[PDB]
Amino acid sequence: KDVKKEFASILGQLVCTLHGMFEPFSEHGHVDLFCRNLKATQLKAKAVLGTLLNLMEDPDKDVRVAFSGNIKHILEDGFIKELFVLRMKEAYTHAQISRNNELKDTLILTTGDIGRAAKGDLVPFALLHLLHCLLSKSASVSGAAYTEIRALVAKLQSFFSQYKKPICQFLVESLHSSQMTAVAHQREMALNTLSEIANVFDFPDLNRFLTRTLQVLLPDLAAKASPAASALIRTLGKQLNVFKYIFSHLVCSDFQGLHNELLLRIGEHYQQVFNG
Amino acid sequence: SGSHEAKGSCIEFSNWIITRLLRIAATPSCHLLHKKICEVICSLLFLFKSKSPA
Amino acid sequence: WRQRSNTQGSILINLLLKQPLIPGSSLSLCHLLSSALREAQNLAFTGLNLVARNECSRDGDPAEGGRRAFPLCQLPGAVHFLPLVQFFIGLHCQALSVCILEGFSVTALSILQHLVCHSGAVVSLLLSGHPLLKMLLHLASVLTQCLKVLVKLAENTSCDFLPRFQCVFQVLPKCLPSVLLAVELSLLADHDQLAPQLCSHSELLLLYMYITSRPDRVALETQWLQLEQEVVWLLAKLGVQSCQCNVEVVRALTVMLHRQWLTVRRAGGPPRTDQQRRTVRCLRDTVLLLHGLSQKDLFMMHCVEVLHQFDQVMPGVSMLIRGLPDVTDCEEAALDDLC
Repeated sequence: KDVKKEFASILGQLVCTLHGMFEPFSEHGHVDLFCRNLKATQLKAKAVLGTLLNLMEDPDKDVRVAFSGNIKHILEDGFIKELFVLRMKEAYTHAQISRNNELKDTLILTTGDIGRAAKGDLVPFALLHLLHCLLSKSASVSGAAYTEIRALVAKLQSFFSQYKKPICQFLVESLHSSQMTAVAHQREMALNTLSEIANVFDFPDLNRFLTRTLQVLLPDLAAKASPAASALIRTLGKQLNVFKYIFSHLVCSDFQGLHNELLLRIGEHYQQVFNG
Repeated sequence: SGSHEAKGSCIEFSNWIITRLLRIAATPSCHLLHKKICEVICSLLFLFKSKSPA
Repeated sequence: WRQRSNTQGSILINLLLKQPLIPGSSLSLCHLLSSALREAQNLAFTGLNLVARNECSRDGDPAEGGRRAFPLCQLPGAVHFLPLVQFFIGLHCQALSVCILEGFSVTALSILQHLVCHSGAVVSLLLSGHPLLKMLLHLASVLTQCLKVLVKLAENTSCDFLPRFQCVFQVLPKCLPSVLLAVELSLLADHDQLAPQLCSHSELLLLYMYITSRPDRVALETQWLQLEQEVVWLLAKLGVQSCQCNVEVVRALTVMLHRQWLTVRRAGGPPRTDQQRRTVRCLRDTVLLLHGLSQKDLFMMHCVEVLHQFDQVMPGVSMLIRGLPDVTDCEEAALDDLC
């Protein structure tokens, strides 16, 4: 119906458990509120995050940047996970709609916070944020994403190995962008870029980091590619230079003895893939 | 300015300007004038710094 | 000056005298003095204390021209202290229980630095060779401290004569945390004049790699700023003088740069913390450093390969610089040029 910020201070909780139900710090030199740091005092009863995003929207500005640092502290399943995932997609779209470098920077800061503290579902969202950062013209926002990558290292290449199929999926999103793009020369530039992405990982320049492991991703990527990026990749491969059990596994998703030796999709999907 | 010979000529010009500046600096009594002179001097100092800190 | 100036030097003698003197060393220096010549040196030290009592040394060595800015006091009897220092050079001679003197010797060097403050002439006597100081040049952290005392001596030394002192050190390699403090050399750049050719190298860059390394465990922000100040001194030295190694020093600077401004942005605060204030000064220096890089060139192309990482730190830094008190317009103009 009605210092109100102070009221939030009056019940800020802190310590192991909240005490949500039911003024001077002990350290010397503060005149206000005598010396009373202590404040007089786990009910089951995502919705809040949209309101918090609205607060950032309503001129949060530097305070919104402060909120983003707070959000990393705030970060420290099911519908609740789904609502967060929907919000992350909405935020990336909002940043593109805003077309504002500072808004992009706040998103990049959120991405860096996500990299330090990412749930596996959150990490997929963070990779989407990283793709948005590549979409973003900020560049500095890309650097903030790099800081998140350092948190993932807490070694970008090691984080990519941890990412496994999810790291491959981010490459697949990059491959899909390549398929939309296609020049063959541009694909060759993209292949150099792929070595550069490997350099950011620090796992060399593709090559041993890519190669056969890249080829297993390429099998699955090629079926999606329908030539296009796979055709561009072949042109890039021709610029770069001059047994696909995984492609059989991708199709599933001593005859083929290598496929038999590791038929993980046959060994786990069974069903139609075993029939294939 | 970019030419070394031009830079040497500029330094000599600066010394002549400084001699005029010193007469301005006592200013009879000009407490406001001295502060105004200092702000202009700082920009010139930044330019001298720009060719080299040295 | 006279006696009142003399007391301050005497107090420095007292600090060695004070239990455990200065730095908690057991020796009182007079206690450290406690062979026959060494006993005579101890007698000389008491006489030097007597010289301190007279205050005759103060208001001495009056002309300030050439050496140590405003003139050092005569510190007469500094040489008698120096004879004790020569005795200190004699102690631990076999190495150059075991090396017991080293700790006393470092204390003697710290006393020597106070003595160097005490006499401009005494610094001249060491330059003549003194001879023990030359022996010290011929021969750990205390040694780094001794080099720092030599650096104070260099500030005392007159121009050109100081260049001769730089010539006196046997090797640049011999000159090559506490080592980091020794790096924070810089004094020679401060003693601008001759030795510019010595500053020019053959391939410095390794030191820049060490700055990139942040090897010292403390990794103090002030310590990093001191390394930055040493880099700034190197930048000043380059201007006095008139590459890929410069880019490598830039690469060490960039690793500091990404933290710089972005760390300030994370703080979102005026830099009340002394390290934070030092960072703000460093950010102004970095804008000045960018102007220096622009003056160098070519230089930009070497900068470009690592430039994209530097730029992401730089855009935040440029906003941070306009706000910062430490940041200055001439450094800012280089930042505007980057913009």
